[PDB]
Amino acid sequence: GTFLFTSESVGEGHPDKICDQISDAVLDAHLQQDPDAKVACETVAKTGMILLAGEITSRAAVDYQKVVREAVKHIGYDDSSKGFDYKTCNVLVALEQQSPDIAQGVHLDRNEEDIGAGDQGLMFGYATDETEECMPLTIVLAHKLNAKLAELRRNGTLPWLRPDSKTQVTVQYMQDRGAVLPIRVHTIVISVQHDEEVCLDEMRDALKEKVIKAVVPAKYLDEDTIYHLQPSGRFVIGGPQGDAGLTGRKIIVDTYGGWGAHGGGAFSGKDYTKVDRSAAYAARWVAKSLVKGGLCRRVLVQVSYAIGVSHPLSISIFHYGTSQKSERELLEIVKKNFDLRPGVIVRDLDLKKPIYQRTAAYGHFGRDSFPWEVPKKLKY
Amino acid sequence: GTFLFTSESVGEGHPDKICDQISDAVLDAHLQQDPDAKVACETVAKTGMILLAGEITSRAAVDYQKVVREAVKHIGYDDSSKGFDYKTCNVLVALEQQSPDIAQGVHLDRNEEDIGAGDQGLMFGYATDETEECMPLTIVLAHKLNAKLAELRRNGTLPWLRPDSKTQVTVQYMQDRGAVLPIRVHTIVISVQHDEEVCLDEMRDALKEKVIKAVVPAKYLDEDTIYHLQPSGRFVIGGPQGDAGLTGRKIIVDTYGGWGAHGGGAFSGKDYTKVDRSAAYAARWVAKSLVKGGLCRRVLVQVSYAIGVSHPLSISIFHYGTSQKSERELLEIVKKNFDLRPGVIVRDLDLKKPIYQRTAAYGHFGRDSFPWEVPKKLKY
Ligand SMILES: C[S@@+](CC[C@H](N)C(=O)[O-])C[C@H]1O[C@@H](n2cnc3c(N)ncnc32)[C@H](O)[C@@H]1O
Ligand SMILES: C[S@@+](CC[C@H](N)C(=O)[O-])C[C@H]1O[C@@H](n2cnc3c(N)ncnc32)[C@H](O)[C@@H]1O
Ligand SMILES: [Cl-]
Ligand SMILES: [Cl-]
Repeated sequence: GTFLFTSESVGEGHPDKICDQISDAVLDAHLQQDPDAKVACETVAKTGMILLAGEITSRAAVDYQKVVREAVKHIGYDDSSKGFDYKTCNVLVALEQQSPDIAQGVHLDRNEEDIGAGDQGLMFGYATDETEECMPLTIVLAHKLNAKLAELRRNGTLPWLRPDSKTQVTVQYMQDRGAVLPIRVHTIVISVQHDEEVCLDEMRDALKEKVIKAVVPAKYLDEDTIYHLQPSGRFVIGGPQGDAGLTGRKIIVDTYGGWGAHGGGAFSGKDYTKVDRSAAYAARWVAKSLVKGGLCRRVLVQVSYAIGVSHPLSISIFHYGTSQKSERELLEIVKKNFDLRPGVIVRDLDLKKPIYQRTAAYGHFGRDSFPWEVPKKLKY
Repeated sequence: GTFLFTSESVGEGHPDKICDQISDAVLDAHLQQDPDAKVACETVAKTGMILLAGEITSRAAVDYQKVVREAVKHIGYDDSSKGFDYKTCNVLVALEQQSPDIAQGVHLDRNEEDIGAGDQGLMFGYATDETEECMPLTIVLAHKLNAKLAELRRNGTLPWLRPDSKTQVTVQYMQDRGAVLPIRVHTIVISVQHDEEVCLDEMRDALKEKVIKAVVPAKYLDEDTIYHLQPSGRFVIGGPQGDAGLTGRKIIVDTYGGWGAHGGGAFSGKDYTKVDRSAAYAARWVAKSLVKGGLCRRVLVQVSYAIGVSHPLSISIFHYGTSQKSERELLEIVKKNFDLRPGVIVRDLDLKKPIYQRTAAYGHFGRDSFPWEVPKKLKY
């Protein structure tokens, strides 16, 4: 009854994550001035370049040079020796207004509660009782390993660290009536950009002793655990110089680490009318509410939309056999307790608030008691 | 025991799909001259612009202007009246060599069969016996609706059509011992870019009669089926002008439509050493081999890698209760029958062949008897 499952995470200076953070820094800058900004900001990163491309209609006056550079500064790319520098990189802007054809079909002359979805699409929410925060252990540990690297970089403990990192955790689980129970950590991968002077043995020792042991409970680590620490052997070139980044290329890191499902849409750079984000957040909220409400131990929620139509086209509940109630009964409870129109979600989840840059690293879920993480008390 | 499930697809001129196709046109151009090209080509599209960004180390001499423009021509963007023109758009190139640090850790001085994975990551394969091609009906129908639009555009039947389209299909299913049985089509969405002159009623009538009825069997359509046809009301602005495109932003359209799972990696623009593509193709091959071999009716396969390491770190089989054999037994059969090192996958699936542009619209799976669609005869 045992099986393996693997999830990954990346650090704040991973080039795709740089892009997500910049896209959300732009979104937040707009929302600070215009809560109703329509934002669809993609970011592209390569050696020496941040490009913004997309569509924004907003009353805000935003200094893109400043917003981009401050985001890169925060991440830690502040010198040519690190491969990227906020002070001296190129910032290029290819931003136009939102298509009038989209605007007229989605939101113009519509009551806010009755605004249409900003696009078609499908979205999933997921929750699992295997951790208190209702997230898969695999991805929680992977995120925490990247956070630990950033912490030890920023506090000067391991000053050879640079911002670009990736981690991956394989856990052995036991099946438990549709729920899953972590047993042990089978394999850990860590790759992190480093300075030219530190040797592989120093890095591997530090990664085990100061990173892994500081994050992963000893009860999960044993003589059989496999460690792949700096497995490429050399990672001096990194950030956008090593690998191009784009917004919305870490959508599984952003969500459930391979568990559950994904509808394909990216989160970062998008205001609440883009259901790719708002409906995914609401679907997480539903899933977590079902688990915290004691209705099931593990659950997947699907919703879908048509552009210009407010109400979801479909809603589906999959409980993995972890409830006494049927999936049909759970769906009825969901429909009686939630209104998944985007113009209602915005109110319930406070989605005009400029907190989005905070969501753009270390996963959008399972952290910091954002509104979608505070379960709804269900009536049934 | 019934439930809904929704999947989407997009057309060849959807701006994200333009990027995928261009990325794979670049890959194919390199492979035609250098079968061992190392390619990581991202494409970005916005009004008047195709940008190539990424990393290529190759002996080929490739004319990027020509390759990009020919790809856009094929898609159908050939006039300013359509919002984009291959003849007159900007093509910008920000391509550098592959990082030497990656090269040394992955492939330099390694026996081909023993080359390391080109990155860490996780990948899934999926197969379902609900269709002959072992794909979810929801996504098969969604793809076919986009293909029909392109067909009627190109044959001049509906000459108001333009290349940018999206479709979405919701099917009502019955549960069947872990397998799924389609019952009916619950909802169809179609949005397609159109000329300034055609009216909404003409379009909606044509979309129902000449597109939907030509694709979806009548047995699935009934008086209750919901149709959202041009639901935005107006879609004259389209292509990159309406919405920025990026490579690797349609990864669920490329795969299983929300069914199964995804590890996050994009396919297009990448050579075989990038396990995001090759291992996902191999995992599809495994899944389809299990179903076609009669070992299960529906199955999800996970694999994962570390950069620089040839053998997978983990392999997992989830059969939804659709086999008499345990998941442990199926995993043993998989391990005895498949070698998922990237330097073996390349041989089994012929992954140096320049066929990738053909994969970059209408899904990578369930079509055209590519090597990963031809099941392996299993010994057990
Ligand atoms: C391995 S690169 C993807 C492949 C790459 N585009 C190429 O040209 O081969 C993907 C990510 O891995 C990490 N990476 C970059 N250089 C690396 C290195 N030398 N060793 C390990 N990981 C590296 C960075 O986080 C980067 O964004
Ligand atoms: C709706 S746009 C995404 C949101 C957009 N970035 C914005 O600024 O609001 C996503 C996709 O929908 C399609 N689309 C573009 N304009 C549309 C329109 N007027 N009506 C329906 N779909 C449209 C195109 O396929 C496009 O790539
Ligand atoms: Cl990556
Ligand atoms: Cl889209």
